[PDB]
Amino acid sequence: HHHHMTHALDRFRLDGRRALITGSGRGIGLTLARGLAEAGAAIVINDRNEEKAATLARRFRDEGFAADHAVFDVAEHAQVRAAIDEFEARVGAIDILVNNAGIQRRAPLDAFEPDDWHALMRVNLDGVFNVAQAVARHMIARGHGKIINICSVQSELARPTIAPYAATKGAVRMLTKGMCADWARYGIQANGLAPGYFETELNRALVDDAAFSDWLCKRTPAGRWGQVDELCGAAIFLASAASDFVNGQTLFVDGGLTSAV
Amino acid sequence: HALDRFRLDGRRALITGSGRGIGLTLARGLAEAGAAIVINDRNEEKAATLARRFRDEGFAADHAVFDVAEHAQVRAAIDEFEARVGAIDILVNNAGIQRRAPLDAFEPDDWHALMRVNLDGVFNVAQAVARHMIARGHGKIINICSVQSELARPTIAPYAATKGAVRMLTKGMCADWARYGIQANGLAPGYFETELNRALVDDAAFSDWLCKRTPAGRWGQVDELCGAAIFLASAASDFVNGQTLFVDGGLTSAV
Amino acid sequence: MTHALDRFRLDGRRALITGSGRGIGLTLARGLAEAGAAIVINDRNEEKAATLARRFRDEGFAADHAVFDVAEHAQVRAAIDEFEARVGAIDILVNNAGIQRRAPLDAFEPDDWHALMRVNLDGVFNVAQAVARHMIARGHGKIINICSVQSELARPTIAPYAATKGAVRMLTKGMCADWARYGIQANGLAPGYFETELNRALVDDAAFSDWLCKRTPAGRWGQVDELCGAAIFLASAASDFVNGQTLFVDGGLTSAV
Amino acid sequence: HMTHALDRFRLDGRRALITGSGRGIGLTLARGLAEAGAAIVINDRNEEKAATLARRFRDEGFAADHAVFDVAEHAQVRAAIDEFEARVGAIDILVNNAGIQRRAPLDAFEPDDWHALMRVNLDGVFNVAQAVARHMIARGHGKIINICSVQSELARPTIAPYAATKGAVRMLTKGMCADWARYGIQANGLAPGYFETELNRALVDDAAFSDWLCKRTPAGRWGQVDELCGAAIFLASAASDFVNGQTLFVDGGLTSAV
Ligand SMILES: NC(=O)c1ccc[n+]([C@@H]2O[C@H](COP(=O)([O-])OP(=O)(O)OC[C@H]3O[C@@H](n4cnc5c(N)ncnc54)[C@H](OP(=O)(O)O)[C@@H]3O)[C@@H](O)[C@H]2O)c1
Ligand SMILES: NC(=O)c1ccc[n+]([C@@H]2O[C@H](COP(=O)([O-])OP(=O)(O)OC[C@H]3O[C@@H](n4cnc5c(N)ncnc54)[C@H](OP(=O)(O)O)[C@@H]3O)[C@@H](O)[C@H]2O)c1
Ligand SMILES: NC(=O)c1ccc[n+]([C@@H]2O[C@H](COP(=O)([O-])OP(=O)(O)OC[C@H]3O[C@@H](n4cnc5c(N)ncnc54)[C@H](OP(=O)(O)O)[C@@H]3O)[C@@H](O)[C@H]2O)c1
Ligand SMILES: NC(=O)c1ccc[n+]([C@@H]2O[C@H](COP(=O)([O-])OP(=O)(O)OC[C@H]3O[C@@H](n4cnc5c(N)ncnc54)[C@H](OP(=O)(O)O)[C@@H]3O)[C@@H](O)[C@H]2O)c1
Repeated sequence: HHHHMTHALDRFRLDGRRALITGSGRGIGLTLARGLAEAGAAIVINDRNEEKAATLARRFRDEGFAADHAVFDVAEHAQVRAAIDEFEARVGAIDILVNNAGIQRRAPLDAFEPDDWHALMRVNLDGVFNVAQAVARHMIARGHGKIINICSVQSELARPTIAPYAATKGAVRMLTKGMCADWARYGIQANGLAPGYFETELNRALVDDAAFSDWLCKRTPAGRWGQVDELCGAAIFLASAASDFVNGQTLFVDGGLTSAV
Repeated sequence: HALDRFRLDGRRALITGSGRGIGLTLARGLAEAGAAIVINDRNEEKAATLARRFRDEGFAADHAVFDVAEHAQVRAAIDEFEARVGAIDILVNNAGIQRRAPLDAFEPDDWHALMRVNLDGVFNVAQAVARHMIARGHGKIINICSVQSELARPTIAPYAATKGAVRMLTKGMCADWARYGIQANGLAPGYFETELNRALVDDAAFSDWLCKRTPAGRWGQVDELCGAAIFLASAASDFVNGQTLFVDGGLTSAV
Repeated sequence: MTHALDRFRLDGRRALITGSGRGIGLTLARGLAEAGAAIVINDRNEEKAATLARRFRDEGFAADHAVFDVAEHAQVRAAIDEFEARVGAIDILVNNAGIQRRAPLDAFEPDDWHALMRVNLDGVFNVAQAVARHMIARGHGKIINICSVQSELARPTIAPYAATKGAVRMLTKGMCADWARYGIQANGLAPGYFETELNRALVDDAAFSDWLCKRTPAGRWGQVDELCGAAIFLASAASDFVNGQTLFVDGGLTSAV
Repeated sequence: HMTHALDRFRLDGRRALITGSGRGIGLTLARGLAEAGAAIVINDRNEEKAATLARRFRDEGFAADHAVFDVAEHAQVRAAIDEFEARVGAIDILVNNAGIQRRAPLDAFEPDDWHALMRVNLDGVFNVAQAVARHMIARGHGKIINICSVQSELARPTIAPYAATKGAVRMLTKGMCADWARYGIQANGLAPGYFETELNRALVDDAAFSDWLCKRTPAGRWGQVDELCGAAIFLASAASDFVNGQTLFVDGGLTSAV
């Protein structure tokens, strides 16, 4: 007689949406690209290397996903705009942007090399502006879009030797609020996704350091490293209609680290 | 099967103060995601009849009667429910009240009433349920916060104190209970048309101010809170702990 | 040519410090008196408060006392109104009285929950409301609410205390929202870790101290005199455009993982 | 008593460098710090402006010198700081004040304006803090005060890139604390609300903005620049020796309220 229905849960589906993930040739970006595709999105692989991005997109199509690619260095403003505009003209609309590309360089701030400072600013901060601006012109024209900026625990709490990275991630957290202030009126939700400590290549030296890992497990209420699949749920949520009234916020996925001494 | 990340099959959610308002909306949303739900009201006939209407709509639904402000009464009702109906795996601490006046004019009875419902009540129900969640080694606790967990508005300083308290109490639940497989998080709504906010909805000047103050340019609609609640109740948020997620159309991110 | 520095002087101002019979409150009372304030010692014990005020006077300070339990709303209001009329205006309020009770939240006794709420949260409301009525009417006043690291970051076994201190941090913003228009600056002062009787169990535990020193960028416990500068600043004209804020004095603890 | 209490805040025997102190908040803070007893160093990109101001402070009875550099030029800053330390002496207090503002909706924002903001407001803080901190760390004491903004916390339309720079500076401040508190450095932020300087000329001249601001601010008014001196002296003095990694907002209540 009765029929159980699922309206509030169905709003998590991404069917009919296209997501571009910057730096999705490997790492968290590739993990999130697959998670968003599984949730129904067409995806766009981004890498600086054309052959790599095109081949990865083809492997997604072999698995039945809708996938394409867009080649650019996020730090190159004009190059990014040309690639985004060409993709919109030839392929179609980008409805979700995940600003994932990023790098890490560790040293005490008094010894930090200026070239390392500059490289971090170009990728982690200039890059987020370059791709968001280029995509947002098209989202504004359509009156809807999602922008998800990958942040960090260092958007809130500092650690020794990574002061420049923390500067870039505090910048992205505020740039996210600024995207909301300028674009919420056009139906765009711009939010931050801040992972805690995840076992990945960016952090391999930390994972392999027994002293650091012992400290991290005591420091984190959850008592462990995160694993990258644990970010997919948050990314899907922020990309979906289920979060249409979430805007300007940064969601920390860190096992409780930022909530505790 | 990507939606499976967010499904609540086999879990039961209790929503305090779910006879009307946001609590009723969240109960429906969690049930649609697959949870069995528990209606809470201080009036047994109202709670039980609402649960019956959920069951008529194909949802698994029961009820539990208590005033969240009464510590021993809550514990007795939660323990009785756990023994007679079954495990509560998700707790939404939603019951709350509002009383507005400049702080220099605030009546101590109103101060006390806000503290009892919005702050004691979160402790009373969370402690009673968490004893059982700890024994099972898993649970979700979602505490309903507010914009006033972060930004103050004139005439609601005592409410803001309760919602700042609940935001920190949420971090404290994580600190004590993450080791037992419990994730405790806050969900802070912006502005929604419920009876809590009747005076604001009916004030054209306030509504005009709110639409300019909110980047999204409008009031929220209560169903826009279900996604965040389902996320924080599901395995999709198992590595989210001690956080408060604001669902406010951008209000707290902007001047 | 010292204008900007004379903005820290408190001459001509009177400061009430709740719970100033011992601990941080007594330290802050002395610090404010040294900066020129007349001070009011508060304790629940009439003889203790009277003795402390007399000894401050013996050292050349202007001091009086006002006896009340911060948790008792009517008793606080009566004592504040009586003092305002008999002795004179209170221009600075330091809401310092507070308690701590530690236990895992699932075992927390409701009597201990209630005690923490009554002192740490009701108490701040009770004294702030009573004093602010007078300050608002005069058009000037400073309210300084003593917060904690637990206004922002939790620690196991002190979730109820954290609730009270998160409440006080937001109540501070609400005081600003209602009262800044009347010339009141209401701000929070959040100490990090200090060796008072509040924290005796922590001071006495070398493993806790080892954790704290490694957790704190400054690498040490604070010393209670290191709180006086912040209190004088927030009590003085030097902070007339600071409002609704909570200043953490914690050696960097809350800024770091 | 009074000597003991004011002693907390006195800056006698200390030297403060204020970047971009040719005008605006930086010049006001330079005067406030000198009034509290500090020897001061005026910084401007133009030698004749910095030299003239430093002489004017000396004519008024203050100890004052000048150091010319563009905060955005890493190697130039390093050479200028090291030369000042070698020839004149220790810099004990650094106020990273130099900054600019460029306003446009983000989708129309010019890359040249984005880059200008990053170079001054973010690179510049790194460039001068690194150069000075090397000396402070070696001595085992120092104060760094980074000028932030309401936009270190709350966004406003048309200034998203500036907000990015000020969120960056707020976190960089925490990073300075994490790396250098162990060496006796206190690094903190001072975030002004709204003040009538040339930075904000377009806002002062916009009656609708001013109307909005006075309603938005619990204090109900613009700040006056002298209201920032107290916070700067506090963060430069012994009174703040256990304050580290924090950003103090001086904004009349703005960031605390809806
Ligand atoms: N625990 C964590 O790992 C963690 C925690 C918090 C935040 N995050 C953030 O998560 C994001 C992804 O990090 P990850 O851990 O996946 O690091 P990763 O394994 O090192 O991957 C970084 C990705 O960014 C790409 N990339 C770098 N510079 C680029 C540029 N100029 N243009 C285009 N793509 C570029 C890389 O491509 P190439 O192969 O060409 O190098 C790679 O695909 C970053 O923003 C990082 O800050 C990570
Ligand atoms: N825009 C918004 O509405 C908004 C924004 C931010 C936060 N919130 C929060 O959302 C929650 C729900 O509020 P609402 O807007 O839905 O308000 P509402 O329509 O007034 O509903 C409040 C609910 O709580 C119940 N309740 C009150 N005191 C209770 C007690 N002692 N024991 C048990 N139940 C009790 C009420 O039951 P009765 O029918 O018996 O009165 C009612 O079901 C509250 O925590 C509120 O602070 C709301
Ligand atoms: N590291 C720290 O010590 C630390 C850190 C952060 C925040 N704090 C805060 O700093 C404040 C002072 O704490 P403390 O460290 O100085 O603690 P303490 O040594 O235990 O002193 C607490 C003071 O409050 C008084 N008090 C307690 N309940 C009272 C009541 N009902 N009415 C009036 N006075 C009452 C006590 O008087 P009796 O002698 O009658 O008990 C005593 O003078 C508290 O708000 C505390 O939360 C302390
Ligand atoms: N309400 C406010 O005014 C307000 C609010 C919040 C934060 N702030 C911050 O306060 C600081 C001072 O701003 P303000 O209001 O005083 O602005 P202002 O009147 O425009 O002054 C800015 C100062 O920085 C200097 N400067 C700019 N770029 C420089 C560079 N590359 N190298 C060296 N000096 C440089 C300027 O020198 P020139 O004379 O050569 O241009 C000028 O002396 C900035 O960091 C600003 O973001 C201001």
